Amino acid sequence: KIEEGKLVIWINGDKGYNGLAEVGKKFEKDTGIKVTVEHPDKLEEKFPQVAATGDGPDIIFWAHDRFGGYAQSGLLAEITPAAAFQDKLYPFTWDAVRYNGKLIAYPIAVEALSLIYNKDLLPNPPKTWEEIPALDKELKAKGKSALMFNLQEPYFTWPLIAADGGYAFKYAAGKYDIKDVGVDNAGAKAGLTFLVDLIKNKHMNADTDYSIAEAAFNKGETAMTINGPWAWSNIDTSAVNYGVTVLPTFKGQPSKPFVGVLSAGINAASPNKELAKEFLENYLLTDEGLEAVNKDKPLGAVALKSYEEELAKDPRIAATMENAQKGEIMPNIPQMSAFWYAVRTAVINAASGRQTVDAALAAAQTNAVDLHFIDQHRAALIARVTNVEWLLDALYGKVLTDEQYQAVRAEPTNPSKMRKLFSFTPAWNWTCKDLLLQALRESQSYLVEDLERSAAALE
Ligand SMILES: OC[C@H]1O[C@H](O[C@H]2[C@H](O)[C@@H](O)[C@@H](O[C@H]3[C@H](O)[C@@H](O)[C@@H](O)O[C@@H]3CO)O[C@@H]2CO)[C@H](O)[C@@H](O)[C@@H]1O
Repeated sequence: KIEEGKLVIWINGDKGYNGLAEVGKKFEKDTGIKVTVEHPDKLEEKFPQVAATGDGPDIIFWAHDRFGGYAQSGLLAEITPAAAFQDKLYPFTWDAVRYNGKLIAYPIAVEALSLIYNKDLLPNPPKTWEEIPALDKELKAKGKSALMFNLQEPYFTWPLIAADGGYAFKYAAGKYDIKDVGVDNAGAKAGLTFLVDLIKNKHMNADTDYSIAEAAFNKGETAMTINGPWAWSNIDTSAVNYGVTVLPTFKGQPSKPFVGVLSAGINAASPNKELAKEFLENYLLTDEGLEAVNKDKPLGAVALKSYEEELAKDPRIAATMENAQKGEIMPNIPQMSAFWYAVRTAVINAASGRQTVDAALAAAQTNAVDLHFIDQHRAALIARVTNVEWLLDALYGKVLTDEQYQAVRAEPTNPSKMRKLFSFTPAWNWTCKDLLLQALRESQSYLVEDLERSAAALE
């Protein structure tokens, strides 16, 4: 369904998709080829479902951590840049898009979280995490708060979890050891325990998400946030005089954010592989194309040597790279998505007091290499489950409360009912998710078996 002779691109909604569209309207202005830029919700979860059916985009943009799983699933075309083009990008970015010795995507830009602070509220940002509670007590007297950031995505809390010793998968003897997971060790527990103590002492709210924290910082209600380069654009538009600096230390050790390399992969099922090769090598990864995107939403430290040189003088980019050097490059192994789902649940349940830090991380450690059926097939289940009330009755009193049950029933359509149902699942642990799978098996076995079958077809 990917029609030949055009280019469809998926990029995340927080990136500069209008800047990328400008690169595509010039590509169309030169070669006659139309390119459409799209930013669907959960594109990175849907791509494995739509690529295998000959749909989805020609080019998918995401951070490199998802790409090893796509490559293992046969969903990405091997990219064959010349040795002369490879020299235009830094070698460590090519390493991030290398899976089994082969290049599976084009590196675009290096991303790391930084501490972003309001210089009018906070001329001297805290050097340590341990200072933040006293800061917040001082700024609550003025009607403000110290810090707000997204607690719903584990990416934003990971720098604190890794500071004192948490890690994802240990790199040993040239490869990531998936039997050596570090999310429930003492250092991980110490970091998450500090986060929980911030919530307990009313220095943070467990409900804070991306838009709440962005709105709070950009309206001058909070003195700091934690975010990446893509967010700077909306702060420039605000009236906030902001700085970008090193993340606070924790127990005297740097916060260790996971470093992402924004990357562009080519659908293995695309009949436009060489039109995507030419758009990526000759129109995006130029100084002109990267500036069209970076001027929409900043990219961070771009992988193209010639343009990075120009932008490296930005103190915001210098701070991004200081944080990046204290952190670690994300693995790209297929187990990363299961790892992220496991840590999302642990962080959300610890923050809300539904689990202790110890229990939440112990559960995450056990599940870090196994991707659950309903997480893998969320979008297809929303679209294709037909008897929602039967699932609701099977979950009532085990996994669904009456307040949750009523919220789902109040939704008008089956996809919107399932959407609402799935909005509760980040807090469910493995056995709760198993209950939904067993209910689906009893009422719609053909659907489960269909999804299982197509997943195995990728191996
Ligand atoms: O929490 C569930 C979530 O886990 C996985 O998402 C992770 C991304 O794979 C990972 O790249 C990182 O995402 C951040 C991007 O790197 C960055 O460009 C920017 O957009 O912020 C993103 C975080 O919001 O971290 C997330 C985990 O937080 C998995 O791929 C998702 O499908 C899954 O929903």
